[PDB]
Amino acid sequence: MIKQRTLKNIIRATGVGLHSGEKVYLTLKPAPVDTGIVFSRTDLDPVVEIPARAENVGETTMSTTLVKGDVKVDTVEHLLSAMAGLGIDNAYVELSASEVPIMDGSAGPFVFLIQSAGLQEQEAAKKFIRIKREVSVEEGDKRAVFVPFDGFKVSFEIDFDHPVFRGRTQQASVDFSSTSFVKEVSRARTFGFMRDIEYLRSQNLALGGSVENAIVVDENRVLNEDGLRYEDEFVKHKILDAIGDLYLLGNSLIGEFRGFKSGHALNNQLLRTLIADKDAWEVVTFEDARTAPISYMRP
Ligand SMILES: C[C@@](CCc1ccc(-c2ccc(OCCCN3CCOCC3)cc2)cc1)(C(=O)NO)S(C)(=O)=O
Ligand SMILES: [Zn+2]
Repeated sequence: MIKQRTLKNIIRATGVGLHSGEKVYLTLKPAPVDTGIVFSRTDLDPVVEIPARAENVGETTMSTTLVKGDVKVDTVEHLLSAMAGLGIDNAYVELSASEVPIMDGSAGPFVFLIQSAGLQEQEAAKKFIRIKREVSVEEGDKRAVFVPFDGFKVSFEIDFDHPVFRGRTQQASVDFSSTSFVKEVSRARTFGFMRDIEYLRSQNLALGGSVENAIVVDENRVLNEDGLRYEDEFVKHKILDAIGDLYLLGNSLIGEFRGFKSGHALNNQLLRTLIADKDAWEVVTFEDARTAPISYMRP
């Protein structure tokens, strides 16, 4: 059987919010079967809890934001990508401020902190959302699509009209049966344009942004002294973002995602369309891991 997973021990981390620039304390706690991932604002009295589900996404400007009334949890995509990649179904995510810490700009530090603590398999079958029919959303020149596939595969195409992006890999495809999320996706960092820093800052975005937590792109080069971790790091980060955003379904997917210049807004619109079209999906479990089309690393 493919079992549900939680954390073996409590995990603590500190950082700054990419967009707010605020210092934040993060705690990851084990949770019972069928809890899902629940964010908690512990700096508030009373404490506000927000399940990490598509219905709770309130803003998609330059990150995915969870909203409950006037309470927000910003930039959940990188932590959710780490949790999806490691197969964590149930956990409590406590935060001392309105934004998840950016860390090094990738899912790498989250994956390491989680794997250092270890995972705990739970006595319940892990539920998956299996894609039965193609579901596609478009808006202008952007496209996000779910296609049936017996496993989990992500394809992505970006197209930035900038010298640092031309001649560089702008398309990547990753099948999770033959490719490790940890090795090939988790370390891909977020990126931004230095030209836009003053504009973004006037919109309350990228206030904590620097070479320490992002690939900062200048007019003709990457500013980061040590360069890139991957030649295709930019498109690999978009795959990391898609994995995190898709995890807002509340379960792992059995299918294929294809992104064409898409981002947080369109990824959430694709989940809303899928959720609504009940003939395009179903909940499945694998009562025998020996015959399942997917496998997870040892806990
Ligand atoms: C939305 C998205 C990007 C988020 C994002 C947005 C902006 C920046 C960003 C932009 C400029 C910058 O210059 C800092 C200026 C520093 N200067 C340099 C010159 O010296 C003084 C300091 C630092 C950081 C970084 C990341 C994401 O990852 N969401 O998850 S994406 C990849 O999907 O588009
Ligand atoms: Zn990102």
